[PDB]
Amino acid sequence: ATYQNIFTQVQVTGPPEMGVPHLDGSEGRVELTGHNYWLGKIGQAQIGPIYLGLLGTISLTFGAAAIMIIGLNFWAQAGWSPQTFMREFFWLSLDPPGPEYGFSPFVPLNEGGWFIMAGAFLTIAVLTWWARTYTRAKALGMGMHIPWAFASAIWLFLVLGFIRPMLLGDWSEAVPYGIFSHLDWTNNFSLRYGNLFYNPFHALSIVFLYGSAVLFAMHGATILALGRYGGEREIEQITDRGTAAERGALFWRWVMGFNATFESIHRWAWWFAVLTTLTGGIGILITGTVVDNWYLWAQEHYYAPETFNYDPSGAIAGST
Amino acid sequence: YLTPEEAQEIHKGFMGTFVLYVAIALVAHALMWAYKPWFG
Amino acid sequence: YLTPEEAQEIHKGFMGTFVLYVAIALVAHALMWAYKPWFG
Amino acid sequence: YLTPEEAQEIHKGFMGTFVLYVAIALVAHALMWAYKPWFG
Amino acid sequence: AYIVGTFDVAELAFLLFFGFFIALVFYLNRESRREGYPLEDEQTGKIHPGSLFDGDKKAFQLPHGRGTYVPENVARDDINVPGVRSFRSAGAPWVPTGDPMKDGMGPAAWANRSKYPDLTFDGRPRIVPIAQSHELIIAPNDPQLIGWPVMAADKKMVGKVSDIWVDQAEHMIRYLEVETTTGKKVLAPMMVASVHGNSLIDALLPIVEDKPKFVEIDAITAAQFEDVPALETPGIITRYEEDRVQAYFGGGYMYAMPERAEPWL
Amino acid sequence: MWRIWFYFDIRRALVALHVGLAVLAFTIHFILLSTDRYNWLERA
Amino acid sequence: MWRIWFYFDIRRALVALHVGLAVLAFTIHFILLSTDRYNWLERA
Amino acid sequence: MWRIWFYFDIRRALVALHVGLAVLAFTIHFILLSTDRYNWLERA
Amino acid sequence: MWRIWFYFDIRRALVALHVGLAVLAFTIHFILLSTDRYNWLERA
Amino acid sequence: MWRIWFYFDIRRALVALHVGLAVLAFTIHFILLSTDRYNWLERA
Amino acid sequence: MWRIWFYFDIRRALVALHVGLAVLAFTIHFILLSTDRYNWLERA
Amino acid sequence: MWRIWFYFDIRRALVALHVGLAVLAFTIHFILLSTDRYNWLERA
Amino acid sequence: MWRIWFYFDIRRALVALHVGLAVLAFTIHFILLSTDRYNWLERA
Amino acid sequence: MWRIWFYFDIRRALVALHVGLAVLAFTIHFILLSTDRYNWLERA
Amino acid sequence: ALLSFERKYRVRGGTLIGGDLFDFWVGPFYVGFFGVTTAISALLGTALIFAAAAQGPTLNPWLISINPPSIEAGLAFAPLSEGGYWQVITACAVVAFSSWVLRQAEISRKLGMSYHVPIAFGVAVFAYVTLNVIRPLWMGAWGNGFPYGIWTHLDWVSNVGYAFGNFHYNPVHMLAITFFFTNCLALALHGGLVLSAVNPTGGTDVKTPEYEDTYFRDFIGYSVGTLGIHRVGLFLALNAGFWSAICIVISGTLYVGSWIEFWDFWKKIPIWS
Amino acid sequence: CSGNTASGNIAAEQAAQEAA
Ligand code: BCL
Ligand code: BCL
Ligand code: BCL
Ligand code: BCL
Ligand SMILES: CC[C@H]1c2cc3[nH]c4c(c3C)C(=O)[C@H](C(=O)OC)c4c3nc(cc4[nH]c(cc(n2)[C@@H]1C)c(C(C)=O)c4C)[C@@H](C)[C@@H]3CCC(=O)OC/C=C(/C)CCC[C@H](C)CCC[C@H](C)CCCC(C)C
Ligand SMILES: COC1=C(OC)C(=O)C(C/C=C(\C)CC/C=C(\C)CC/C=C(/C)CC/C=C(/C)CC/C=C(/C)CC/C=C(\C)CC/C=C(\C)CCC=C(C)C)=C(C)C1=O
Ligand SMILES: COC(C)(C)C/C=C/C(C)=C/C=C/C(C=O)=C/C=C/C(C)=C/C=C/C=C(C)/C=C/C=C(C)/C=C/C1=C(C)C[C@@H](O)CC1(C)C
Ligand SMILES: COC(C)(C)C/C=C/C(C)=C/C=C/C(C=O)=C/C=C/C(C)=C/C=C/C=C(C)/C=C/C=C(C)/C=C/C1=C(C)C[C@@H](O)CC1(C)C
Ligand SMILES: COC(C)(C)C/C=C/C(C)=C/C=C/C(C=O)=C/C=C/C(C)=C/C=C/C=C(C)/C=C/C=C(C)/C=C/C1=C(C)C[C@@H](O)CC1(C)C
Ligand SMILES: COC(C)(C)CCC/C(C)=C/C=C/C(C)=C/C=C/C(C)=C/C=C\C=C(C)\C=C\C=C(C)\C=C\C=C(/C)CCCC(C)(C)OC
Ligand SMILES: [Fe+3]
Repeated sequence: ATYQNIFTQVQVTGPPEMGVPHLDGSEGRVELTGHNYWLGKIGQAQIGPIYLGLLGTISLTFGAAAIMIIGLNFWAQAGWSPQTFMREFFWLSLDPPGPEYGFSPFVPLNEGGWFIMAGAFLTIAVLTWWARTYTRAKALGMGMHIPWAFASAIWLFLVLGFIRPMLLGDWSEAVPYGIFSHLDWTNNFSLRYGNLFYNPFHALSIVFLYGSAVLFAMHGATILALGRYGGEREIEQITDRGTAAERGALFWRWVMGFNATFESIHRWAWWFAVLTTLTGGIGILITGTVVDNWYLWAQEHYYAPETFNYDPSGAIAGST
Repeated sequence: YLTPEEAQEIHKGFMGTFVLYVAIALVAHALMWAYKPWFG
Repeated sequence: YLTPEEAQEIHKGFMGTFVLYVAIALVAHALMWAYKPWFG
Repeated sequence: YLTPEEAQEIHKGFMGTFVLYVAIALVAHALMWAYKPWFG
Repeated sequence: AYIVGTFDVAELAFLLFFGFFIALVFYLNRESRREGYPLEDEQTGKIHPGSLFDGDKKAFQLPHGRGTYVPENVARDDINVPGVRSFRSAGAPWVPTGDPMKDGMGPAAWANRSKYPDLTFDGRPRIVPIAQSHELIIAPNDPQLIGWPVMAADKKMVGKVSDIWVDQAEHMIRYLEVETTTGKKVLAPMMVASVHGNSLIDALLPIVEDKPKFVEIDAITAAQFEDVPALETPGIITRYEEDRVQAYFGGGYMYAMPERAEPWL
Repeated sequence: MWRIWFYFDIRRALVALHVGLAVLAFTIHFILLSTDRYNWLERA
Repeated sequence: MWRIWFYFDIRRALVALHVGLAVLAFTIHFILLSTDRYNWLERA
Repeated sequence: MWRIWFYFDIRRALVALHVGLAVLAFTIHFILLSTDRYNWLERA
Repeated sequence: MWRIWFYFDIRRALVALHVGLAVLAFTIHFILLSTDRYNWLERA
Repeated sequence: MWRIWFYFDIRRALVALHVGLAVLAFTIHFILLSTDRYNWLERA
Repeated sequence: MWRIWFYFDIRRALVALHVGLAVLAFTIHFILLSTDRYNWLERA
Repeated sequence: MWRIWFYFDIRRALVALHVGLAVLAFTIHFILLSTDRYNWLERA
Repeated sequence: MWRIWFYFDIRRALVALHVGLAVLAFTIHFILLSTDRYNWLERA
Repeated sequence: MWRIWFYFDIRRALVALHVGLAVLAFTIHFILLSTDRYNWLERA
Repeated sequence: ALLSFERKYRVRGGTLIGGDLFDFWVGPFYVGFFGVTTAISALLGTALIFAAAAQGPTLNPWLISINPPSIEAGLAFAPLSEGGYWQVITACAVVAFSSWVLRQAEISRKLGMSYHVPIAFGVAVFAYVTLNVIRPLWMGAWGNGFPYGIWTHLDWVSNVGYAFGNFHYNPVHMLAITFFFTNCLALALHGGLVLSAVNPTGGTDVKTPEYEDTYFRDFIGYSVGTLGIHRVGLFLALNAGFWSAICIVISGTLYVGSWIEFWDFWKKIPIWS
Repeated sequence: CSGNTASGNIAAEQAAQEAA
């Protein structure tokens, strides 16, 4: 009876749109296009076309090399058995070199050399993907907000994989390539350094991840509720204020006493998302290098609880 | 304000209130110093 | 602003209050140095 | 600015304040060197 | 690990980020103040001074040679609204004096948008009837919607669908043209139109069902369809006209029937 | 001097000044309360 | 040096300068409080 | 040399220069504070 | 035969070829550095 | 001086003042209740 | 004094006053219930 | 007094009052159930 | 008095009343089940 | 038979064939290097 | 009527309960009947938080902890100093959150919008209710709820997680974490794309949605569109919240033991072992 | 909340369950 703007009732199909012309020297888009009816129910049904310049070629080739290295090490770990591969996939892992190697770049291949090679190729692929997003933004005359948002995640990735192990002089501090193995690394990292809950930057990164979930929920709900007035056409609302922008501002002003604009809300969202990984990388980098016991550090700063503040024995006993 | 007259009136009121505030704070700080000095 | 004259007046006021602020800070620093020197 | 003479005036101001700032920094660094040298 | 006294590197980094985040919050508030500010008094309409932390105005370089926007220079709404306060207080609501849908009060209010149509990146009108689009067609397995009956909020059949308006940029249906019983053609937003007889679950269900294929618009009644704002030029709709039509239909969820404005109790 | 009011709105300036003063005063009072030397509530 | 007022709005410049001075002076006072040599509250 | 003012706006250049100088000076001062040889607050 | 260049742009082909050569050469040099027999930097 | 009401609306000023007074009074009463010296409910 | 009604409407004022009175009364009653001295329900 | 009905509608006020009375009665009954003196269900 | 039904819809009132009665009855039955004295299923 | 090129575009076919052959050759060389019998770099 | 366009929108109607009784504003805030209920419940909850804190070992806001009753107390209403304060604050929080949802619904009705925001927030309300109401009820004791303390509920999270070995091995926990990470990536992408569209470089004009489509097709070969991105973001956030609630509700009630041992089911599948 | 008291529940857990 009432349309809720969740699924597109009637889809419009036509010739594929190949994109606006580039303002720089670009090689030309690879015109491989498709159409998915079920994606058109939620968003746009068009698949493609794609752009494959120098940066895309480098990124794809080096990432394929790294993924092939990890997968072939998984196959060797499984004894080349497809059934063992399937059975132990979650437990297969390409592990970093042991502590006896320090941060040496020369490790035997089966003892960590493949790990270092895969890390190098993955880093090359990620950096070239960032350069590709920068050049794609530049070719259309657009801003560099997405490159900086990606740079924040890359900062966390590089701190996890290279920068922190380099500063500690220990390859064994790096994250292994595996499904359950990198979760085990996460848990062990929390265990050896006291308790990562008491890292203030881990708490800040959690604050920003939670707040980004909150912000996307609120913003998506507001925009979909404003579909009756063209809320999703945000570019035009920003450059020509309509009743959708006014209603969106007034809803949140009446709810919580303050509001953003159709442009300011996206700045809020961008900053929350960026700050998540920025604070995460900062907190990980200082762990072990600066602070070795975060619970002790919290005790020194009067925010570490004791049993006389709260005793969790009952909660443990209930969960057994 | 825009006119110099209202600006001077505003400044006069602000200065009077500031002087009273500083006098009260000075009395309180003198009492605290006679009670528990923080220099020595 | 645009007129150089009011810019000069603004500079006069800014310089006067800056000099007062710096003199107060200098007195405070002289007192602190006489109390607890940090170079020696 | 577009007109060259404004560029010379801006350059004069910038170099004057830069020289003063560098002289202050040089005096501070010389005092630190006399206090605690970092080469030896 | 200590820098001096009890000060350490981690504490210094945390304090630096705390100060940066306070500055970022101030900047975000400054950005959020660009629309609708400064504030004004509820009764007299007296404009407030303005924030001490505001900077310069923002200017948007519009495409298609439309100039600059400058959202801080958008004209303030008229203080005299077609309504009267329920009680004399700064927080009382306004009861519309006449027809809220025609006068634009509450959910039926509209903004003073640009009086020219939105354009594609190459300068063609963005929202056009599907015949004027560049080879844009309805999905063959999707409802055709042409000639289907239209149901109003009072369950009356106001008319039928005579045309479909699509967005040439986003490839989406934006408006349905409805020819009423009197023969007048009006635009209805696709976001207020429920299509019946095309349920995914019903298609999955292994049934032979002759469900009636029609379009239901529960925002406004059948009579109100005769007061939908019209277009100045056929085949073209401006931003102002889009806002007018969307506001007229959106305000019906409160104003189509009196009971829609009453509490459940 | 008085010319400062040609550039600052008195309402905004007063509100900001008093917000800052409130933050400062509460910070100082809490710091004093947290010290055993200057705490005036726990002991007689 | 008055020509700087041709390039910067006086209100914004003053607000930014005072905010920076406040932040810097709070930082210095907090650093001094965190040292035993210069702490002036914990002990007599 | 003065031709540099035909290529860079004076306000933006001055603001960026002073921000960079502030960050560098604070970094150097904090690094000096962390060292035992150059800390000037811990001991007499 | 030269006719291969009637179906593949020489620029794209050269870019892909040199990217592949770069990956191969880096892999081989890394593998050689991984072995004590061929490592030319660890010892004399 | 009465002229303060030419710059501050009495309705907004009184509401802001009383909300602040409430929060401050509740804070002070809660702080006093926490201390055993000033707690007036736990013992006779 | 009656002129307070020239600035505050009776409806919103009464609603806010009774919300605050309810909150305060419940808070005080709960605080009294939490103490052994003033708990009127647990013992005879 | 009866004039209170000139500012508040009986139909809505009755609903609000009965909701409040329900919540209050449930709170009081649950508080009574939590005390051994007045609990009427756990023991005979 | 049937005057009530002039101001309250009988359908909405009945739905709300029955929802409230259902919740109250389920709450009371669960509370009775929770106690050993009144539990009618665990023991003979 | 040459008619296979009526149904298959040779640009796509060549790209896919050369990618697959590179992956296969890398896999075979990796497997050989992983075995002690066929490793040619670990020992003389 | 503070904003320059606000006055025409401030009309009567759209309330679910109360009608004209509480249909007014206080500053920027709309009140309504559910605003009155929200104010009462939230103020009472805050006041009781601080009243229980004043009875506790400290008033340090980091270390304040309002704790639930002991597990031995079961599901009974405890004395206020022995966990009853926590129970009353939990009831107040539930009432406040439900009233917030209903006030959002009333405000949506007043502005001619659908109920997307109240439902989206009700997902998080359901997550909280699962954490501190449903799970303790299923487990049989209020002592299973997390404390009302800024740093002690992190201790509750840590200890509950380690009571199951490694909580990373909960598969619903994996799904919720994946939804959270994908949401944050999507929010970064959406904010960046909108900002880059409205803040161009090189002196170019403000872009059209065709430019956003072109950018994301040149980037990763697919663009979801302006409506699709908001739909997908709402889906991701709501799924993250809902699956968080599901993952916590099943641990300790349906699944008891080490979550690591659960994955022994995968190794026993006869296809590969 | 149940119809029992916290003291009764604790006594039942101690004596009837943990003591016998
Ligand atoms: C026992 C477990 C520990 C714990 C140990 C850790 C450790 C260790 C870390 C975190 C980190 C985080 N923790 Mg934790 N954490 C705990 C409990 C929690 C709880 C909770 C109980 O509710 C929450 C909400 C969190 C939340 C968080 C996040 C806020 C943060 C990482 C978010 C992120 O950016 O995504 C992850 C995003 C990235 C990793 C960026 C990735 C971008 C790159 C470029 C992607 C490359 C992909 C590649 C091209 C794809 C192909 C690859 C090939 C197939 C190989 N933790 C407890 C205390 N947590 C991280 C952090 O930064 O915090 C300080 C971190 O390192
Ligand atoms: C050891 C401490 C002594 C004590 C020593 C003192 C001293 C000394 C003083 C007081 C003062 C006050 N004491 Mg006493 N007082 C004690 C115990 C109590 C108890 C109790 C436990 O039952 C109560 C109810 C009070 C009550 C009061 C107030 C009547 C008065 C503060 C006036 C005021 O402006 O409030 C502030 C509240 C408002 C301005 C708002 C109006 C409140 C209405 C009901 C709305 C409530 C708001 C709601 C609860 C929450 C909203 C919060 C925010 C608005 C968001 N005292 C104990 C016995 N008391 C002060 C006084 O006399 O001032 C004139 C004072 O100087
Ligand atoms: C003990 C085993 C012997 C050995 C036994 C054999 C046998 C038997 C054969 C070879 C063959 C080859 N050997 Mg051999 N070979 C050995 C060691 C080496 C070493 C080395 C580092 O020591 C190198 C560089 C090579 C090189 C080669 C190739 C020239 C050739 C396989 C290419 C191919 O099949 O085309 C497939 C690839 C393409 C058509 C396109 C690839 C072009 C791109 C630009 C080059 C990059 C390739 C690289 C794998 C890319 C990595 C990125 C991926 C995404 C992973 N061999 C050892 C010493 N070798 C085969 C041959 O002679 O011709 C077929 C063959 O039959
Ligand atoms: C040792 C710790 C364990 C662990 C044990 C647990 C346990 C136990 C739990 C989780 C839960 C979560 N964990 Mg875990 N978790 C671990 C490691 C991680 C890592 C990581 C990188 O290592 C990550 C990303 C996570 C992430 C997550 C999320 C999936 C989830 C928390 C989000 C959530 O619940 O939202 C949902 C949102 C809410 C519940 C909040 C609702 C908000 C309410 C309605 C509004 C509040 C209003 C407020 C009062 C207003 C005041 C504001 C102003 C004052 C006005 N965990 C490790 C292995 N994890 C929790 C979960 O899934 O359950 C829900 C869960 O209980
Ligand atoms: C999709 C699920 C996600 C989500 C959704 C989201 N959040 C939302 C919304 C949406 C769509 C709103 O519309 C709503 C809003 O209006 O924001 C402005 C809101 C909101 N999300 C909020 C918080 C929040 N959301 C959280 C989580 C999430 N929000 C999710 C991950 C978190 C986490 C992870 O913990 C926080 C803290 C608030 C900013 C706001 C809800 C406002 C509200 O509830 O108003 C009531 C008024 C009050 C004054 C609060 C009640 C006071 C209590 C009675 C006292 C305190 C009791 C509390 C239990 C103490 C315990 C605290 C300790 C744990 C420290
Ligand atoms: C595009 O459209 C959009 C916008 O603008 C157009 C947006 O603004 C927004 C909103 C987003 C933002 C402004 C960004 C910032 C938001 C963030 C970080 C998330 C929310 C988190 C926060 C900490 C914000 C604050 C949250 C709160 C709940 C504060 C609430 C505070 C108060 C005082 C509420 C008071 C109101 C009531 C209790 C109800 C009414 C009752 C009364 C007035 C009481 C009356 C009685 C008495 C006694 C006074 C969105 C989502 C959007 O999509
Ligand atoms: C680390 O932190 C610790 C440990 C605390 C150590 C460090 C502490 C530090 C660094 C503190 C620094 C503090 C500081 C650093 O400047 C403070 C400055 C305070 C100042 C300048 C206060 C000034 C107050 C002025 C007041 C109250 C004026 C009020 C005027 C009023 C209300 C006038 C009203 C008016 C009237 C009557 C009539 C109308 O016609 C016109 C009108 C005008 C409307
Ligand atoms: C690592 O960190 C530690 C440990 C701290 C070590 C390092 C510390 C470091 C690196 C510190 C560096 C500090 C620094 C590095 O430059 C500081 C500079 C400070 C300066 C330049 C202060 C200047 C102050 C000027 C003031 C207050 C002027 C006020 C003027 C006013 C209010 C004028 C008002 C006016 C008046 C009357 C009349 C009107 O007509 C016109 C108008 C104008 C309106
Ligand atoms: C760390 O924290 C702790 C531990 C607590 C320590 C620190 C505590 C600190 C720093 C506290 C600082 C407090 C402080 C720092 O200034 C307080 C100031 C309080 C003041 C100024 C209170 C003033 C109250 C004035 C009142 C109530 C006036 C009411 C007037 C009314 C209602 C008039 C109404 C009217 C009437 C009749 C007639 C109409 O015709 C006109 C109209 C006008 C409508
Ligand atoms: C089907 O079979 C085939 C083989 C065809 C395909 C197989 C595909 C499969 C099964 C692949 C599976 C892959 C999986 C499961 C991977 C999972 C990975 C996870 C979960 C990783 C998590 C985190 C990883 C991080 C953070 C890694 C970071 C690494 C970095 C940043 C490394 C940097 C290294 C550098 C810069 C190289 C330095 C080189 C040096 C020092 C020599 O010189 C500078
Ligand atoms: Fe958006």
